[PDB]
Amino acid sequence: QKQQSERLGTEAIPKLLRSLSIPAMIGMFVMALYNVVDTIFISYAVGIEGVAGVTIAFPIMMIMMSMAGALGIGGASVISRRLGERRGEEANQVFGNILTVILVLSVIGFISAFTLLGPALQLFGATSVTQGYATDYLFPILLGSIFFFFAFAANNIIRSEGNATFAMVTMIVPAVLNILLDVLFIFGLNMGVLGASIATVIAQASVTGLVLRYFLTGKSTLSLHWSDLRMKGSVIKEVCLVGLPAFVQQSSASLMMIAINSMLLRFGSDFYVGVFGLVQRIMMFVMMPMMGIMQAMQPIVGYNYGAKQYSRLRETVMLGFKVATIFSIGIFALLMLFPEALLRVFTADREVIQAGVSAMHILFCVTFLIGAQIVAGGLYQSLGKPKQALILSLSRQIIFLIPLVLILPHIFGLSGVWWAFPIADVLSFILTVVLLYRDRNVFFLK
Ligand SMILES: COc1ccc(CCN(C)CCC[C@@](C#N)(c2ccc(OC)c(OC)c2)C(C)C)cc1OC
Repeated sequence: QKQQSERLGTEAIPKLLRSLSIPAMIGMFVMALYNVVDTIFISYAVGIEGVAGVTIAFPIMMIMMSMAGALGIGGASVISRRLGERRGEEANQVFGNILTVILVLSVIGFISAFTLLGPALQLFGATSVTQGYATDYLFPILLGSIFFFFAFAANNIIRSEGNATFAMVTMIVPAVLNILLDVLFIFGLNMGVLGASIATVIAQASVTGLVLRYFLTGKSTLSLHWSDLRMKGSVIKEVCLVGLPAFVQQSSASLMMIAINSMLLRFGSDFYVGVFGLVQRIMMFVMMPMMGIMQAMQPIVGYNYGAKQYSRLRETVMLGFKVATIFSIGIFALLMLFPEALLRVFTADREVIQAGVSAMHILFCVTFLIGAQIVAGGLYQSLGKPKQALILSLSRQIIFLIPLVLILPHIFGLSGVWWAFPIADVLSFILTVVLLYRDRNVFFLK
C-alpha cells in the first residue's frame, strides 16, 4: 500500500492507450534516427570495415541488454500486477531488488570486458581490420555496462508504472546527445568507432543521472525507496520468472543472428554485413508502430489485472488487437507496393531489384498476421504467467524456424530462405490463435 502518485490509475481507457502508446512511438522512433544518423557517420570517418565491426559487435550488446530486459520486464509485469492488485509496497521492494541483480551484472560485463571480449569477438568472422573495430566498439560499452542496463531497466519500469512521457525523455535525450556527441568525437575529433562508443556511453551516463531524479528527487509516479529498501528478494525468483521468456526472445534472435552474420563473413567479408545492418532498422523501424502500441498495454493490462476492472481490460485486449491489426495490414501493403523505392536505397543491378525484391515480395505476405502474433505476447507477459509466452516464443523464434530453414537448405534452395519464413510465422500465428481460445479470459468479451 502506497500513494498512487498520478499513476493515471483512473480508468480513462482507450485514450489511456492513445496517450500511452505515442510516447513509445515517439522516443522509439527518435533513437532509431540516432542509429541512422550515427551510422551514416561510421560510414565516413571510417568505411564499411567498421560498419561491420559494429554489426558483428552488435549481438554481444544484445546478450547483455537481453538479460537486463527480462529484468526490466520482470519488474514491469510484477509492478503492474502489484498495483491495481494494489500491493503498492511490494512494488517499492521489487524495483530495487532488481537494481541488485542489475548492479551485480553491471560488474559481470565490466569484468567480461577485461575478459571474454576478444575471445568471443574473434570467434567467427575475424577480418583483421574489422576485428579491431568491433573490439574498439565493444571495449567501452562494457566499462561502460552499468549506465547501459540501469537505463533500459528504468525505461522499462517507468513504463511499468506509467511515465511514458518521461520515457520519451529517457529516450529523446541520449538520442539528441548522442548525435551531437558523435559529431563531437567521430567527425569532430578523429576518435572514430573507438570514440562513437565513448560517445554512446557518455550518453548512458547523462541519462542515469536523470533517472535517479525521477526515482529519488520528488520521486515521482510511485513507490521508490533508497537506503536499505532492497536487498535480495525471494522475488528475484519472481522476476526471472517473468523475464524468462523475455530474454529468450532476444537470445533467440540474437544467438541465431551471430550465426547469419558470421556465416555472412565467410562469403561477403564486409560488403554484405552493412546490408544486414541496413535491412534491419527498416524491419525494426517500421516495426515500431506495432512495438509502440504494444508498450502501451505493457502496464495498462497491468493495473486492471491486479484485482481491478477485468471488465475494462478485455476492452484493452480487444482494442490492443483491433488497432495492431490495422497496422498489420498497413505495414504489409506499404511493405509490398513500396518495396521498390526502398530497394532504391539498394539501387544496384537490375537483378538486385529482381530476386532482390523477389524475397522482399511474398516473403512478407505474413506481416498482416503479425499484428496479433505479437500482441498476444504482452498479454502473457504483463499478465506475469509467461509460461505460455515461453511456450509461444520458442515456437516463432526457433522450433519452427530453424527446423524449416534446415528442412529447406537440405537442398531446396534460396527458397529455403523464402518458404522458411512466410510459412513459419503462419504456424506461430495459428498457434497464437489457439493460445487465446486457450484462455477465454484475456478476451472474455467477443
Ligand atoms: C539506434 O542505433 C543503435 C543504438 C544503440 C545500439 C546499441 C545496441 N544495444 C544492445 C542497445 C539495446 C538494443 C535495443 C534496440 N534496438 C533493443 C532492446 C530490446 C529489444 O527487444 C524488443 C529490441 O528489439 C530487438 C531492441 C534498444 C533497447 C536500444 C545499436 C544501434 O544501432 C546499431
